[PDB]
Amino acid sequence: KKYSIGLAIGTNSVGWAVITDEYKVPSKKFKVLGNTDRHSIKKNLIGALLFDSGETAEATRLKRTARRRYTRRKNRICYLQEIFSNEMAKVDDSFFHRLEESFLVEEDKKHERHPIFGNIVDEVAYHEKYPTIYHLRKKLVDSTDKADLRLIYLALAHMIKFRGHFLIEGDLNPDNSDVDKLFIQLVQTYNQLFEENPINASGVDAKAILSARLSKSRRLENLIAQLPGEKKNGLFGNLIALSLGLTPNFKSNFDQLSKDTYDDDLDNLLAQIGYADLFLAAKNLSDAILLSDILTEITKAPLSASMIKRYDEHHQDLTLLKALVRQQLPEKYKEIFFDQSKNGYAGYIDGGASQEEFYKFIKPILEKMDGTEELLVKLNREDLLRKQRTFDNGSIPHQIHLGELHAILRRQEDFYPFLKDNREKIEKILTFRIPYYVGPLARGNSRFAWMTRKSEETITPWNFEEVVDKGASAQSFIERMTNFDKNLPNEKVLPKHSLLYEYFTVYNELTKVKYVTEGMRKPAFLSGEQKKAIVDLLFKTNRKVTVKQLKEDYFKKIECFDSVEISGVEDRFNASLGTYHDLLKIIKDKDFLDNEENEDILEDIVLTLTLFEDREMIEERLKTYAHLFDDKVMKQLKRRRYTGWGRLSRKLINGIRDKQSGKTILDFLKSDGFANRNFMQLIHDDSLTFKEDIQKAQVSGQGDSLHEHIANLAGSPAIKKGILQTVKVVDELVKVMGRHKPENIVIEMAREKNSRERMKRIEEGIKELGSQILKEHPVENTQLQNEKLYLYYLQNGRDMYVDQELDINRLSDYDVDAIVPQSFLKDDSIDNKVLTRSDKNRGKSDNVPSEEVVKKMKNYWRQLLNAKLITQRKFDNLTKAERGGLSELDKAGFIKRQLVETRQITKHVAQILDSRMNTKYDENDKLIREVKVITLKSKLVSDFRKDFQFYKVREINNYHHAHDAYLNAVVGTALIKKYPKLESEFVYGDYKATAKYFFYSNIMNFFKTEKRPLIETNGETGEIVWDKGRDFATVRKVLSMPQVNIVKKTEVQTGGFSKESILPKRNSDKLIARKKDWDPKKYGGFDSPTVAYSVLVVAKVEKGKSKKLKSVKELLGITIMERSSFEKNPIDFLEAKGYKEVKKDLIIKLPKYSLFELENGRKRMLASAGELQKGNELALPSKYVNFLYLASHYEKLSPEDNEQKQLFVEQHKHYLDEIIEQISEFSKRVILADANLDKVLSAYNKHRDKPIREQAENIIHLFTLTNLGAPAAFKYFDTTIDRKRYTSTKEVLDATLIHQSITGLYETRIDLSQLGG
RNA sequence: AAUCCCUUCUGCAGCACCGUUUUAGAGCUAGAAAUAGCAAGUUAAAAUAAGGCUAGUCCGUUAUCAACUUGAAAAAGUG
DNA sequence: CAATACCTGGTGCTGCAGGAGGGATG
DNA sequence: CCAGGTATTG
Ligand SMILES: [K+]
Ligand SMILES: [K+]
Ligand SMILES: [K+]
Ligand SMILES: [K+]
Ligand SMILES: [K+]
Ligand SMILES: [K+]
Ligand SMILES: [K+]
Ligand SMILES: [K+]
Ligand SMILES: [K+]
Ligand SMILES: [K+]
Ligand SMILES: [Mg+2]
Ligand SMILES: [Mg+2]
Repeated sequence: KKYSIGLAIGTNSVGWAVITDEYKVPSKKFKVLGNTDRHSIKKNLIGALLFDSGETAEATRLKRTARRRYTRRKNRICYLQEIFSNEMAKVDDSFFHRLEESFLVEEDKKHERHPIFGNIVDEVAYHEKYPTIYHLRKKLVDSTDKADLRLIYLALAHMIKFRGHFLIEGDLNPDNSDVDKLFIQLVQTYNQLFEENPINASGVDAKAILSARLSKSRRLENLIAQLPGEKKNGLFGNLIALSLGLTPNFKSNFDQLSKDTYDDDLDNLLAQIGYADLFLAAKNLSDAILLSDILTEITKAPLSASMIKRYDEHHQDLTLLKALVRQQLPEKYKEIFFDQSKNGYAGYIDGGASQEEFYKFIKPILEKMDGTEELLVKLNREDLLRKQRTFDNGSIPHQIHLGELHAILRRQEDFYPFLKDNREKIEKILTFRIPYYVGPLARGNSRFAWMTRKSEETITPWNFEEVVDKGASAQSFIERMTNFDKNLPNEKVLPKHSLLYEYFTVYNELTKVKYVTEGMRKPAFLSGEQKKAIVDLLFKTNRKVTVKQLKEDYFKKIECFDSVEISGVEDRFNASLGTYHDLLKIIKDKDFLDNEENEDILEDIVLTLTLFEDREMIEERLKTYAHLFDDKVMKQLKRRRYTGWGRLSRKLINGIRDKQSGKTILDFLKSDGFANRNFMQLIHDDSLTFKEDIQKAQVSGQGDSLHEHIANLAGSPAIKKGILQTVKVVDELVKVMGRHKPENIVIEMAREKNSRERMKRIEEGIKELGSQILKEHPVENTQLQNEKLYLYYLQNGRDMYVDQELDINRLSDYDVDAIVPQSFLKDDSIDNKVLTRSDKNRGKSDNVPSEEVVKKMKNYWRQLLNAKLITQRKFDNLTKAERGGLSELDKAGFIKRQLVETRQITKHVAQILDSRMNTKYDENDKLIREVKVITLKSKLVSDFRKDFQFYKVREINNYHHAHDAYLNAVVGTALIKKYPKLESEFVYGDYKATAKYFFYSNIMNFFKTEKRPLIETNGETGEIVWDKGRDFATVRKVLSMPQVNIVKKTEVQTGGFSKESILPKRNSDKLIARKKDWDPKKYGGFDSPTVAYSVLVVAKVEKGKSKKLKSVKELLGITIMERSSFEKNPIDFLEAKGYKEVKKDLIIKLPKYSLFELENGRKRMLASAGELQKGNELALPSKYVNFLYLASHYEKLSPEDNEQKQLFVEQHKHYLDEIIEQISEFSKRVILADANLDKVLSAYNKHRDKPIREQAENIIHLFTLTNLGAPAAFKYFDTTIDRKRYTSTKEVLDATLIHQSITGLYETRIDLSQLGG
C-alpha cells in the first residue's frame, strides 16, 4: 500500500492527487458529520484548492504613511494656531472656533456662519478685495500698512498647509530667473576662463530651449546640437547637464546636483583637480530655469503674482468667451455655462470635469468660431481658463512659499512683537521635515519605529535636534535591516568593501588556480607561499591583476619560466583588493596597511564609511583615529564613502577555527597543503568542524511556526500563500493515509491592470526621447494590450533591424521576431522580442542578429536604452553578435534550462517538504530519506499532454489544476524510476555539449512507442516503469473521473471599511457617517461597506404598531467596521440591531464562499450577506474536451499527422450539439438563468453556418455561464450575455451548509431547515 | 553558490500635488408660484478610513482563518 | 421581489534594506 | 478590471 503525492502550486490554486503503484487514484469512504441523514460519502483522492490571491502590504503602507502625513499637517496648523492664540483672543475670541466648524451647517454651527469676520458686510468686502488667497498673500508681502491679524494668520496658514516640495537642498535667490543672461554669463565665464577656442552663443535662444517643458536630457541634446564642436559628452555640455538637473562627471572629461552631500562631493573633486564661478553661474542658471517655468522687480512674492495672473487671464478670457458664444452660438449657452452634467464651463467649475476634459470638450467650439485664435493658442499651451489649485503645482518648491512667508513676517513683525520673536519658529514649522533615517517619533508602540531619544520629552519642530538622537537613530535605521550571515544567523555580514572580505574573495579565487610548465607532467595548485608572493607582488601593486601579469611578473621574474599555461582564471582575475589601494592612496603608508595589528581599526573606519552617508556623523566617528593621520589625510578620508554589504560575516571568514587543525576559513584559503580547498569544500568537509558548527548554529533560529518560516521566504506573497496551503494539504493527505508517509512528492510551480504601466513606460520614454509620437497618435491603455502596438510605441514608430520609419496601419504586414531564436530559448516576452517590417532583415534565423544590423542600429538602440524603452538584457542580446553570437554551449544550456527546475523558490518548497517528511536518523546519525521530493518544470507535463492527447482547457472548469497535479505525480515518479542517476538533478539532496543537448532533448522519449518496446523497464533493477498498453488507459480513466474535490477557501474579508468615495448628502440609510456627529443626511458620507462575514441569526423581531414578536431566521452581514464591536459582545450587538431572544448557540459564522447545497445537487456559495455565487463544477467528458481543444485552433506545420486531427474534428462535428446539450442540461439543473440560456441557444442556432473553429472558440466562451464562482458577462460571437446574479440569500437558510476541510475529503453537513420556531 | 550592471519581485521610512465632501464667498428682475430673462463662477476652512489607549507629532486596510474539543493565543487533538 | 444599469480615488518624488534571475566582466 | 453595492424601474 505504497503511494505518492502530486502537487501543482499556483498563485490561485493548489492541485493535489494521490497515486498508487499502478498510477491509479484510490477512493475511500469518508465519514460525514452533522445532523443530516447522510453518514458517509465516497471520495476520490484528487482535487484542487482555490483561493483569492494574497496581496502585498504596499497599499497598507501607502495609506499608513498618508495617515501620518495628514496627522502631521494638522499638527503643523495646530502649532501655528498655538503661537497666535493670545493676541488673536485679544482681536477675535472666536476666529479659530469659526475656522474649525466651517464644515457644519448653520443649524449646527455655534457661532456666526461667516468664518473670517463674523458678519456678512465685512466678509463680502473681503472677498471683493481679495478674490483669491493669493491676492491677500501678494498684498501682505508688498504692503507696509499694519494688517488685520486674522488675514495674516490665513496667509501664513495657507502657506504652511500647502508648502511645496523638498527636492532641492540649499537656498534660492528670489530673482535672477532670466535664463538668457545667466547662459550668457556662463558662456563668458567659459570663454574667458578657457585657454583657447571660445564657445559660440550667437543667435542662441537658451531661454526657449531651456525653459521649454521637457526632459532634462532632451534639452541637453538640443543645446548641444546648437553648439558646433561641442559633444553631448563635452565638458561644457557636462556643466550644462549639471545646470539642467542631471549629474555630470568631470572624471572622464579630465581623466543630482541638489543633494546636500553633493556640495562636499564637489569640494573633494576640487581637491582632486585643483575657476568655479561657472558653477556658481551653473546652479544659478538651474534656479533660473526651474523658477522660470513656474513664475521679479515688482514684488517679493512672484508665485502669488503668477496665481493672480492666472486669475486675471481667466477673468478676461471668460468674458471674451461668454461674449463670443452669445454672439455666434447662442443656443449652446446653457449647455456650456449652466449644465454641470456636460463637460463645459459649468462642469469644469462645478461638475466633475477636469482641465483636460474641458479642453477636449471646447476645442471644436473654439475652432468653429472666429476670434478664438489667442484662446486656441492658450488652449494648446495648456494655459487657458486655468484654476490656481491644479495638478501641476507639484513643481513648486518649498523655498518659494518660504520666501513669501518670510516676507510677510518681516512686514508684520514691525507691528506685532510676537511675530518678531516667533519668526524663526514659524519658518521652522514650514521647513521642518522628519528625516527618512529617523522614522516615526514613537515611544514604544510602533512596530515600525527605531528612533531613540536623547531626552524624554515631547518632540517639536524646534527642539528636534536636542531630543532626537539623529546619530544613534541613523545607525539603527540601517542595522535593523542589515542582512545576517546565512551560515551564522546571529552574525552581521561584513561591508562589501571591507579589507577582510576582499582578502577572502581574492584568496578563494586564487586557491583554485593551476599552472603547467615543461618540467611538470600534470598541473599543480599554488602553494601558500606562492599565493602570498602573488598577493604581495601583484594584487597589492595593481588594482586589477591580468593573467598576462601573472605569467610575466611572477612566473617569469620569480620562478624563471618562459612558457607556462594557466587554468582557473582567464584574461583577468575577477577579485581585487580595491579598498587596499583606496586607502593606500588616501593615507600613503603601505606598512600601516600591511601591519596585521592595524586590521581592526581599518575594519572600523570602512564600517563607518559604509554605515553612514552624512559628513558630520562620519567625521564624528572618525575622530577616534584623528591622531593616526595628518589633517589632510583625515579630510581625504572623510570625503571617501562606500555602499553595499557582503554575504559573509567576519566570524565565518576569520573567526571560527577547525577543532583538529586550529585555523580559520581564511587560514585554509591562504594555505591548505596540496588540497587547496575553497570556501564550499571547507564548509562541506566532514573531516573539519566547520560543517558541524554551522549546523549547530542554524537550528536555534529555525524553531518557529510554519507560517513564520514561509513568511521568511523570498517571493510574491501570493505564491507564499500557495506554498503554505500546499504544506497544509500535504499534512492532511498524510493524515488521510493513516499517518503513512508517501514514497514520492512531485511538485511543479507555475510561472509568474498593468496596462497603465505600459502607458507610463511609453510616456516617460517618449518625453525623455522628446518624440511627438503621442501627439500624432494618442493611445489608451487598452490598445497597448496588443503586442504589435506596444512594440511600435516602445520603438518610437521605427523598424528595429533596419533604419526606416514604421507605418502604424500596416502592423498586420509586419513581423514580430525573437532576438534569441525560439528553437533555442522559449522566451516570448518583450525582453526578447522586436517589431520589424520583415524578420528576414535580421540576418540568419539561426543565431543572434547579424553584425551588420548591429553596426547599423547600435546608436538608435542605445538611445532607446537611455530612455528605458528597452532593458539592458534586450540590448545585450541584440548585440551578442559583436561578442561571437551564440556558441554551441549557449545552445546546450538554453535546452537544459527548459527541463531542470533551478529556482531557489522551488528549492525552498522542496526543502520544507523534505525536512517535514524525513525526520529519523540511522546508525550513522545520517538522515533517513523515506520520502523523495521531485521538482518539475511545467513544460514536461505540457509536452506530455500535447504528445499523448490529454489536452487541458482552462475555461471549462477548474479541474485541470488537479489533473496537472496528477500528471506531475505520474511523470516525475516514472522519470526517476527510469533514470535513477538523474536524482541529483530532480531530488532534493546534497548529492560533450552535443551529448547533453541530445540527452536532455530526448529525455522523455521512453514514453513514446516510435520501435521502442511496449513495456519500459529500468536497466539495472529490471523493475517495470511504464506499460504502454495499460498505463495510458489508466491516465485516461483518471482524467475522465467526474468527482474531483474542488474546494474554494472560505475567507473572511479584510481591508478597507467601504468604498472611499465621499458621497453627497442623500436621504438614504445606506450612507455611513464620516465622523461621529456628521449626520450623512446633512453632510454626506460613505456607502457600500464590505461584509467581513455573515452571521446566521435565529431570534424574534418586533412587527407592527403592537410591537408583536415574530420569529425570524436571516443572514446579517457584519461589516469590517462593525466586526470588533460584534465580536466583543455578540448578544448586545444583535439586540442593538433589533433582534430579541437570540438563540446564542445557533449563531453560525459564515465567511465568504461558504458552501450550501440545495436540491438536485445545486450548490451555491456566499458572496456576501445578500448575494450568492455559483457553486457547481461542470464535469465535461474528456472526448468533448479534446474535441474542443483540437477544433479550437488550426493545425499547421508532424503536420501530415495533423490531417488526422482535422479528420477527427470533422468526423465528430455532431459533438457541438452534444456539448450545447451538456451545457443546457447543466444550466437548467444548476444555473437557473432562463433568459440567458434562451439567448445563448438562439445565438448558437444563429451561427450554425460559421466555421467549426470559430464555433468552437465561442463555445469555449460559453462556459462563463456555467463556471464556478461569481457570475460574469461574456460574448457569443457578436451577442453579449450579461451576468445573471443571485440577489437573494433566503433559500440557503433552509439548505444544507457544508463545512469542508482543506482537501474537501472531510466534511460536516448541517441541515439548516431544522432551525426555526 | 564570485563581482558589476540591468530587470523583476519584496519590506520600511520621509514628503509633495490634486480629487471629493459640507459650509462661507448677500445673486438680480418679473412671475403668486412653477418658470422665464440676465448676472456670476477661478478661492478658503475643515475631514480624508468610524476611531483606540498605550496619549506617542503613536496606532488603525499586509500576512493568518472549514467544522468540533482544548487553549489567552500560536497551535494541538478528532473521522 | 427580480431584471437593468451604473459605480468603484488618483499622480509625482526622495532615501534604505533585501531575493532572485540574466548577461557580462565595464 | 472584477464583482459586490446601490438605486431605479418594473
Ligand atoms: K446656530
Ligand atoms: K554638436
Ligand atoms: K470640476
Ligand atoms: K575573468
Ligand atoms: K551607505
Ligand atoms: K481581501
Ligand atoms: K486577508
Ligand atoms: K475550508
Ligand atoms: K534589486
Ligand atoms: K547572479
Ligand atoms: Mg484622523
Ligand atoms: Mg482643496
